[PDB]
Amino acid sequence: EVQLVESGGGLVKPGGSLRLSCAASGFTFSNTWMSWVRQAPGKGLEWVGRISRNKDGAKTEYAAPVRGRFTISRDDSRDTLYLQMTSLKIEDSGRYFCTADLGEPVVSRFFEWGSYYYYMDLWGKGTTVTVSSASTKGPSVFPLAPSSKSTSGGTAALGCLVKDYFPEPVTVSWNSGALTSGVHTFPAVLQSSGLYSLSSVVTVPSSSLGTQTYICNVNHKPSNTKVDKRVEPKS
Amino acid sequence: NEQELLELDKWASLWNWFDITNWLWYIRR
Amino acid sequence: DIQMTQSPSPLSASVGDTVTITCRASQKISDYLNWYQQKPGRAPKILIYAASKLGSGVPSRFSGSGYGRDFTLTITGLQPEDFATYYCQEAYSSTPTLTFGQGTRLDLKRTVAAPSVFIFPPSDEQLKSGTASVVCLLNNFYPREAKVQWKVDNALQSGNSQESVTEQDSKDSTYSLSSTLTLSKADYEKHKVYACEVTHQGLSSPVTKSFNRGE
Repeated sequence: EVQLVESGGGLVKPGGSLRLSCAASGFTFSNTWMSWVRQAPGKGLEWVGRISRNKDGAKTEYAAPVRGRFTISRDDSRDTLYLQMTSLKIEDSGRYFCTADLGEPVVSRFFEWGSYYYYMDLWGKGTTVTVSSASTKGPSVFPLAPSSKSTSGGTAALGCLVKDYFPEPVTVSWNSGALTSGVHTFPAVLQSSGLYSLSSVVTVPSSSLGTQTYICNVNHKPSNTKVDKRVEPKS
Repeated sequence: NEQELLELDKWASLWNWFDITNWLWYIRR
Repeated sequence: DIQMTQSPSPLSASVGDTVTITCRASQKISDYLNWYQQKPGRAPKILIYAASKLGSGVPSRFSGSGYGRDFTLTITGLQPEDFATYYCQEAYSSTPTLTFGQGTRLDLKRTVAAPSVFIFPPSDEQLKSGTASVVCLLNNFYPREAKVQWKVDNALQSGNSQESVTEQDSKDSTYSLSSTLTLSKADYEKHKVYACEVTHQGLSSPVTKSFNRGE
């Protein structure tokens, strides 16, 4: 059908370079303008740069934050768009989308003939880039002990703190998967140190403390480390 | 698509929105 | 350069309700505006271009209007599939900047619920490591809007805490927030009281949950 497939995204150190590529199909790549759009985690969309057809000269126009560092090119021989990123910064991390753009000529008003309406018509799934000096490191799980300052009537709260790990993917369960009601695993947060950190908490009745045994199972496959932490009530 | 367009005719070419704007600009100039 | 402002981040609406999203602009842009959407985990899609023109394949419930500096996106008949974020985009600059809007998420309407405040001190295991983490938990509440301020010995902390929020639960459609205050063991062991002041709607008065380091 009609789609765009980005690739080449991954891990790269600050100051390094990285090359993305997008293959196109279902339309005439050569007669189409192309653009890149990135999205940092938890943030909004941001235009990167665009390129024109070879018939127009392949003029490239970029966004200020990337101007001078990134380069866009195209290869109509294989319906492929490229993004050559050099001198990468931590702030360049995100999901990079490829786009086939369209223009609508201005018509109604004569004195604006020549200008147009530019928009992003077709998007790809995207590919994630991550710029970090961090090295693979397993997490250090810590208790979030329940106490008097963590109980609301007949309901106590407890959890586990999975702190200082890298890269992103880590999974958390409770009692080898037995407990799943009232549990909340918050999204990972990137810390100033370049390492990630999340918290997994669960609500339970205060009458089950000292009887029920709660163990949070942490699995961080990248470092190949598994942990089972038993959280006990603290005063 | 480009391969099937010029498969036979040398003098075949493609037009898009951008050309239109260049014309309305060429007219206005 | 041209900036783009947008409606509050989570605006609440129920199915079959008419919603509007303002997209104030810094500079006059005539009608060089676009509207997009991206579902929670999918690629963005085009909806409205040239401020009013509707993209091919877009349902007719979406409608855009405006000229110059104030723009609007309206979704008359709200349907569950189109619960996503919407961005407006500038396209007026002769030198293309194509600045996007901040975005606007669609929040599922629900009865207002106040949060359950909890606080966990740092474990003696972590203290031995030379770092201290104090976490404050808000659970089962609505709307999303909620502020958390850390106070150490009646001294407001800023810049050394991070927050993490969950999406609406499929069953009760409430949020849950996690605020973590990071601090060195030495700087944590010199102060006594640690407070988590929380301000949220549905709270007659903002609650303050704290604990003494000695107890």
